[PDB]
Amino acid sequence: MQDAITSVINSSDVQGKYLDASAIQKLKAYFATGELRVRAATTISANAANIVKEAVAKSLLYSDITRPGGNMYTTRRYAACIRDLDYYLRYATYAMLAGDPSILDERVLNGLKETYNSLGVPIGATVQAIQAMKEVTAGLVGADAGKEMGIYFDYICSGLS
Amino acid sequence: MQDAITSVINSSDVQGKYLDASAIQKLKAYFATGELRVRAATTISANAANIVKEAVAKSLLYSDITRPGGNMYTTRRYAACIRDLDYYLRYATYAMLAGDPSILDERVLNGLKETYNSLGVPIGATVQAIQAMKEVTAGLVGADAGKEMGIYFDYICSGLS
Amino acid sequence: MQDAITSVINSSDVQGKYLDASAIQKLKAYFATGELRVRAATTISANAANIVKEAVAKSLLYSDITRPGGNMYTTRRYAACIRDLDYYLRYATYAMLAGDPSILDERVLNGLKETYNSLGVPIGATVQAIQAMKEVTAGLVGADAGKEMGIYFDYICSGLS
Amino acid sequence: SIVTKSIVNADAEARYLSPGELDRIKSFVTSGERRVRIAETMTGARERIIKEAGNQLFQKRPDVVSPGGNAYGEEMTATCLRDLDYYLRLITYGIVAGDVTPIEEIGVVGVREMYKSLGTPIEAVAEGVRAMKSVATSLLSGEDAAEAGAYFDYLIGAMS
Amino acid sequence: SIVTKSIVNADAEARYLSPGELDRIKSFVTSGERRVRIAETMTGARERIIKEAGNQLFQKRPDVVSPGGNAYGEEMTATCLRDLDYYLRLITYGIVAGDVTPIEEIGVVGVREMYKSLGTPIEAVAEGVRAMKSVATSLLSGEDAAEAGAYFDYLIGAMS
Amino acid sequence: SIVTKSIVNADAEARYLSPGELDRIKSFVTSGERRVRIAETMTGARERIIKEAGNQLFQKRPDVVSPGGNAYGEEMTATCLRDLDYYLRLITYGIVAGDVTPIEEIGVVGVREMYKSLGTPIEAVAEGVRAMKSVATSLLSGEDAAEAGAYFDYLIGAMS
Amino acid sequence: SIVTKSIVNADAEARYLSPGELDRIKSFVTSGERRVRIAETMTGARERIIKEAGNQLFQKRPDVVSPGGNAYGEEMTATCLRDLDYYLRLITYGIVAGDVTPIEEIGVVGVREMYKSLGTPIEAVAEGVRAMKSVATSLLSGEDAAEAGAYFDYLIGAMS
Amino acid sequence: SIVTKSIVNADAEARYLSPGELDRIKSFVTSGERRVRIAETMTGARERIIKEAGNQLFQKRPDVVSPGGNAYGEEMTATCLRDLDYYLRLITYGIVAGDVTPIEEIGVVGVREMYKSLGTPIEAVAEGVRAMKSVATSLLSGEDAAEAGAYFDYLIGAMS
Amino acid sequence: RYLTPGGLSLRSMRVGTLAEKMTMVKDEPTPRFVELGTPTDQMKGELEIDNQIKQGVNKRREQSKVFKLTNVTDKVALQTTIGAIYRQIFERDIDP
Ligand SMILES: *[C@H](C)[C@H]1/C(=C/c2[nH]c(/C=C3N=C(/C=C4\NC(=O)C(CC)=C4C)C(C)=C\3CCC(=O)O)c(CCC(=O)O)c2C)NC(=O)[C@@H]1C
Ligand SMILES: *[C@H](C)[C@H]1/C(=C/c2[nH]c(/C=C3N=C(/C=C4\NC(=O)C(CC)=C4C)C(C)=C\3CCC(=O)O)c(CCC(=O)O)c2C)NC(=O)[C@@H]1C
Ligand SMILES: CCC1=C(C)/C(=C/C2=NC(=C\c3[nH]c(/C=C4\NC(=O)[C@H](C)[C@H]4CC)c(C)c3CCC(=O)O)/C(CCC(=O)O)=C2C)NC1=O
Ligand SMILES: CCC1=C(C)/C(=C/C2=NC(=C\c3[nH]c(/C=C4\NC(=O)[C@H](C)[C@H]4CC)c(C)c3CCC(=O)O)/C(CCC(=O)O)=C2C)NC1=O
Ligand SMILES: CCC1=C(C)/C(=C/C2=NC(=C\c3[nH]c(/C=C4\NC(=O)[C@H](C)[C@H]4CC)c(C)c3CCC(=O)O)/C(CCC(=O)O)=C2C)NC1=O
Ligand SMILES: CCC1=C(C)/C(=C/C2=NC(=C\c3[nH]c(/C=C4\NC(=O)[C@H](C)[C@H]4CC)c(C)c3CCC(=O)O)/C(CCC(=O)O)=C2C)NC1=O
Ligand SMILES: CCC1=C(C)/C(=C/C2=NC(=C\c3[nH]c(/C=C4\NC(=O)[C@H](C)[C@H]4CC)c(C)c3CCC(=O)O)/C(CCC(=O)O)=C2C)NC1=O
Ligand SMILES: CCC1=C(C)/C(=C/C2=NC(=C\c3[nH]c(/C=C4\NC(=O)[C@H](C)[C@H]4CC)c(C)c3CCC(=O)O)/C(CCC(=O)O)=C2C)NC1=O
Repeated sequence: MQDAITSVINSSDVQGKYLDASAIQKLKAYFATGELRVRAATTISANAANIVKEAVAKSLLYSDITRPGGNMYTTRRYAACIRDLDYYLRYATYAMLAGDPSILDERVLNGLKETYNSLGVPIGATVQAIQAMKEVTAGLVGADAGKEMGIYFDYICSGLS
Repeated sequence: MQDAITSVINSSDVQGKYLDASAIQKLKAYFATGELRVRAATTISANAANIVKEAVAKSLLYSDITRPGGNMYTTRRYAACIRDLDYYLRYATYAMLAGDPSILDERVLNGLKETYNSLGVPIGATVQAIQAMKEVTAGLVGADAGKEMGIYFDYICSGLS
Repeated sequence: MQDAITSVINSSDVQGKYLDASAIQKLKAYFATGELRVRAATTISANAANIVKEAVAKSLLYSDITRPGGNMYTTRRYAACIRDLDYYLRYATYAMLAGDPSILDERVLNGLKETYNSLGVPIGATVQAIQAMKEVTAGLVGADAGKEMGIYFDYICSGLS
Repeated sequence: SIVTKSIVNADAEARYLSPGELDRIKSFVTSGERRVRIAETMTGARERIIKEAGNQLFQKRPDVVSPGGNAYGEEMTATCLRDLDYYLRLITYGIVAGDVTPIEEIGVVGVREMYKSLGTPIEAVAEGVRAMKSVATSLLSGEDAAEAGAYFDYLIGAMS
Repeated sequence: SIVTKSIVNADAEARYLSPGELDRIKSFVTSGERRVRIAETMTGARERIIKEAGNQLFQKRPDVVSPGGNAYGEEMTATCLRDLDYYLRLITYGIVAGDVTPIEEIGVVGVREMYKSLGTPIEAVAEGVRAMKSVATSLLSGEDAAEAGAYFDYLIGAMS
Repeated sequence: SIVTKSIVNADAEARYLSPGELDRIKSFVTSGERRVRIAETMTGARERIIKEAGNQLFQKRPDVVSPGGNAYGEEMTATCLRDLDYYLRLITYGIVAGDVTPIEEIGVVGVREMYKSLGTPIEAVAEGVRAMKSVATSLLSGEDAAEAGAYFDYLIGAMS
Repeated sequence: SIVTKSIVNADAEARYLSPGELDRIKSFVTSGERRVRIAETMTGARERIIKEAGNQLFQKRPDVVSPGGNAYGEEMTATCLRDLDYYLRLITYGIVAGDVTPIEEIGVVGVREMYKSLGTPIEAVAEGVRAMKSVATSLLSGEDAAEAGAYFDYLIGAMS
Repeated sequence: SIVTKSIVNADAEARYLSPGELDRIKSFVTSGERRVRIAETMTGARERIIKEAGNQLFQKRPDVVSPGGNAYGEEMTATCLRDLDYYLRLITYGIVAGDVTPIEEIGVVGVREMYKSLGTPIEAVAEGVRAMKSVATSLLSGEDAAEAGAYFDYLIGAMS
Repeated sequence: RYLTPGGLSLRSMRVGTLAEKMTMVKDEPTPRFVELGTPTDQMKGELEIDNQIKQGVNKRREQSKVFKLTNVTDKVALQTTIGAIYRQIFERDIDP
């Protein structure tokens, strides 16, 4: 629903005004980052299955959670946890290409705290995995897009915890 | 509750870094305008009962809202409405002298929207009185302070609506 | 031999590290002035018989170094002296274009102070010639690029003296 | 914004954005400042647009100002130009967005009921947007006015 | 800061702040340029304080870095210089804010329960900031070292 | 670099620079703002590359790490992964020069005579680099594939 | 095709075409000549890419033509390189259709059962198209390695 | 041409052409039409750029018109226009090739041994062609007078 | 093709041309107390405030003064405590 171009539109809409001078340069600030967000989103989409498989090995394996009793023990749950982590990556590349972090509250963090509390998912192990994921995808996109990617993980990461 | 000094010290604290020159030129920017801030507090505190009274005289009374059927008809609701407008004037000076709108976000804009729905007071007539107030201070505190003073008045209008 | 990119590689090669964020701004300061130096060389070469003309006109002509009791006097020694002044200008074009004075220290400053005592030509007139060449050049090219050309002029004058 | 509906089309099939859509993003962005000066002519001449569009509104359908209708009288005709002001603000958003979804989220998805519950016939409204079509495209060079004309005509097709 | 500490002092009594308190703000900001000059030379000499005040600490008290002590090993000596480096960051924070309150709200609420649990002696960590005081005042001039030294003395005063 | 051999080609004729190669210097320095962006991506994922280029090498030629081979041992691979780690340092030097002479002066010239002496096979270290080429071009997009793979090509064709 | 991706989405919501979708078709038409000529040099190099692809397959994965594999004997490998020709048969209109979906009809929706039903390993033919990946884009221009290599990512990721 | 300078730059080291060098050729093709627009502005405005700038040379150097010098009023100053017209013809040969060598091989290689045998000051030709290209840069634009500016200044530095 | 070894000292032992001959800079790294102090996250934007005011003691319980009554024969110190009783028991102003 809420984009970045729509954000300066909808703030201008409820005033009933038009595109003012401050509303244009903020809108042109999104275009100046336009080559960065497109080129980084091609890089993550080409390396989706490798940025996931490093992030689970960096934080989650060889612990209590991959042993019996842990929440990623069985082959249902460890195959679920890759998919349940891969939605955090794919929607974060939506929020970079949108340029606004409000796509996460519409479609990721809505009932997510109510699920994992009812499921017995360790939220603090999830937020450790996304925090390990945020470092390794900063090395694949460079330091310019690494700040813009690094914001939108920690909008997910504070919605969990 | 922050400051221009505190929200740069603590913002550099939680990064773990020392005082950058970009943080230092923000710190000296507040230090240049300090005689503007301390003189603006004294003028607003002088005629604070007077600076409310023109702002009600343009926007609210001799209308339907003083007439019965309006919200602030009775004398309890009229004397509360001056007091509920006094907080918007007084905490804006605390928002001015700190150089940060975090006074408003912690102890003015916490639950202000739900209280106004629960009481039947119109939000739109209140914020229209604030725009009556944000011009009458600018013709009274001076030119340079009133451009700075109205910005924290607009932080109320960005939150109330 | 080496230039501003090869040296900052060779400064970061012998440490064994990669190109850090402490050496990329050595390249980024070079690449920002990359378009400035190439316009500086293309006005040197178009005026290269006039920079050497106006340099000797303030120091050596009508003096008594070109008297018959003088070093310059025979026209074999004149046309060498313009050419020995040609090779100070043309390599000063190179080091400004390279951004590093290493080409000066290999070929111009090879044994030049020890040739001149072995020949008998004066050194104290030569520093007066190149410092007369410096004030002609910075007026012709521009006060930006005349500053960086003035370093590589005086680097020869540091080596002669 | 085109970056809104190119996400929700990729979110509908649980997919990443295809590189056949990534060049639609990038060529929108680098040509995005072209869309700014198109929209600056709209807000720069909004009083010009609203004056010489409503006159021919009462020439192709001259009976809306007649009595027995909605827009008879000075206050009641002023709600038409109040509603004419509310249209071209969205098409100013529609030029800049690249997609028509600010016009979808604000000003079309209830017009089919909210006007016959107010008393304004859509066939008179659909003339009033196309009366603006003859003057808003005329206030811009026809290369840039061709794609500028390619947004509010969707609203007339969503009225008719 | 003194601006934060005087707003909330005036917020509980719920009136505009007095000119006796406003003049203390005016003396704070007019001396604001000098206190950044105290801090910005300490941050530029950040590495050449902690390496020497650490080496003055272990020479003065050797049982800490000795084996069997807490800070034995190249890792444990390194993390027991960050425990000194963290206080030099807060002292430069307290110099900018003018008061000791960004140290009191950060550094020294529960040190006697922190280092009792971690095993380091609290008497020895108060010796290191005394070595930090004797290093940093030597790197500052004659007049300005007295106002910087009071915030060094409060840190030793909180641990002892 | 381009600039350090456009000097030498112009110095040995004792001429000034022709304006044809002054285009070549001027197009090089405005390409400097994007070539270092390739090198920051390459050094950011060196441990993702070197671990993967080892496992793509040792599956292909398993005789060198099986005993009886030269890289047999726990630490002898750790030098031989380091001996392949050096070519990732030089290719990032060759990326930011736009050239191949920092590959040449550092990692080409006597590379036949080292591995003849140490005993490792000269093609077996070359097959790691094309295994390193397949992962490092998979790190980047399409327009950085040929600009990085050209310097990868020159190190393969020199050693083999 | 890209027109199919729009006019079944607008068919579902019983609507016309949004002009944000219509400029995706307009940018497709202008980029048709850049897209068709990639397939023209793919059709010229039809009998080129397949030859080393088996040589990239069988030198890394030799188990199929070893005794104990499905592609054993010269009759079976002549059909196996013919089956890799079928995937290149599929690819050269993927850079005509603009996106995946004719590959999605004819290539990937039965491949996980049929190659399993024909006794072949599914990873080996998934290896055979990603070994084809390096020797196809390098055989064409440097900018269009992202274009022609885009539909190779669908063929890799569906089988593997 | 810039194609022709590129091959002999690669043939001296016996090499195929670098893909960074083909970027200079591919940029030359897409900017090939712009240089033809540069050249027609010179040939169209030839009769105002020659009689003016030669008169600027005669105002800067009035030695030329006076008897005893090289020129004289009836045709010798007229034939110093056509000996100046040849170089403007050679610049237009040079800018459509993107290369220096159409200025070189027709009008540089033996000019000193020519004009000593002809009895003109070669430096006055260089000051005359400096007066020619001072007004040529102000003719067309400020953008196109820079990369055509790089071929103007070479002939100044060829006479002396 | 060749050059005398005394002549190579004339060519390459200068100040500018020495970094390509032997080691010259030898960069000491970041000391280990500095790299233990970074939060392994060198950049952060909006989530600065997420770690700032949003730590769990809502810095309203350490930022608020209390009122004593040691000064019963003082008069202006009495008056701001009586208002503090009014603004904590009824916790609005009792003026309207
Ligand atoms: C006056 C311009 C408008 C108006 C106002 C009106 N407001 C109130 C009541 C309240 N306002 C507040 C708000 C705050 N109290 C605080 O301490 C702070 C922070 C400093 C804020 C922002 C509260 C808490 C109340 C009332 C709750 C209570 O009384 O317990 C009223 C009284 C409503 C009533 O029914 O008593 C009125 C009338 N009304 C108008 O018509 C004007 C538009
Ligand atoms: C070769 C790289 C791999 C391999 C190939 C192999 N295939 C067959 C026989 C068939 N393969 C297919 C598969 C397709 N046919 C198609 O037209 C398409 C595109 C639409 C596909 C994916 C089919 C239908 C056959 C049957 C014969 C036919 O082509 O119609 C064999 C022969 C097996 C046999 O029992 O005869 C072989 C060896 N096998 C491998 O090991 C490689 C991984
Ligand atoms: C860049 C590499 C390079 C260097 C270093 C170089 C140096 C150089 N300068 C020289 C001579 C000379 N140098 C001068 C000096 C001057 N002219 C004057 O009249 C002034 C007094 C003074 C400078 C202001 C003179 C007069 C000679 C000729 C000496 C002679 O012929 O006796 C000579 C002796 C050559 C000869 O005389 O046959 C050499 C080698 N040539 C080169 O290519
Ligand atoms: C952007 C989203 C949006 C829409 C859709 C909208 C419609 C809208 N049109 C209205 C009135 C009106 N609308 C018209 C319509 C017209 N005038 C004519 O003559 C023509 C036939 C026709 C349009 C070309 C008229 C005459 C009124 C006044 C009706 C009345 O007062 O009863 C009103 C009530 C008065 C008001 O504007 O406050 C609304 C809410 N307002 C909005 O903010
Ligand atoms: C900014 C506020 C702040 C403080 C005060 C702080 C203290 C602090 N010191 C620690 C460790 C430590 N601190 C020391 C320090 C010392 N050992 C000695 O004996 C000397 C007396 C002394 C230094 C002069 C040592 C050795 C450890 C490691 C404890 C251990 O490994 O047993 C730890 C646990 C590991 C770590 O995070 O570093 C904390 C949290 N951290 C903070 O963020
Ligand atoms: C940047 C220029 C540069 C090069 C070329 C270089 C090569 C290099 N490789 C070495 C060793 C080695 N290199 C290998 C490498 C391999 N073994 C294999 O089977 C594989 C084919 C291959 C790598 C994938 C092995 C096993 C040794 C140890 C040799 C021994 O100890 O006998 C050593 C000796 C160890 C040392 O001095 O640190 C050097 C100097 N060093 C450099 O600084
Ligand atoms: C494109 C390569 C090219 C060049 C450059 C060229 C030059 C050229 N310049 C010439 C003459 C001349 N050029 C001049 C020029 C000058 N005298 C002055 O006072 C001025 C300083 C100066 C020029 C501004 C004069 C006076 C003559 C005639 C000389 C004579 O007739 O004795 C002539 C002899 C007559 C003719 O055929 O025009 C040639 C061939 N020919 C070529 O093929
Ligand atoms: C007896 C039942 C009971 C419990 C358990 C309890 C806990 C409790 N922990 C608190 C704060 C806290 N609790 C923690 C503890 C932690 N944070 C971490 O990161 C670690 C995972 C963890 C400890 C190892 C911290 C750090 C605060 C400080 C809040 C602040 O930042 O201001 C607070 C608020 C202030 C305080 O009283 O300290 C309560 C009330 N209260 C109770 O009535």
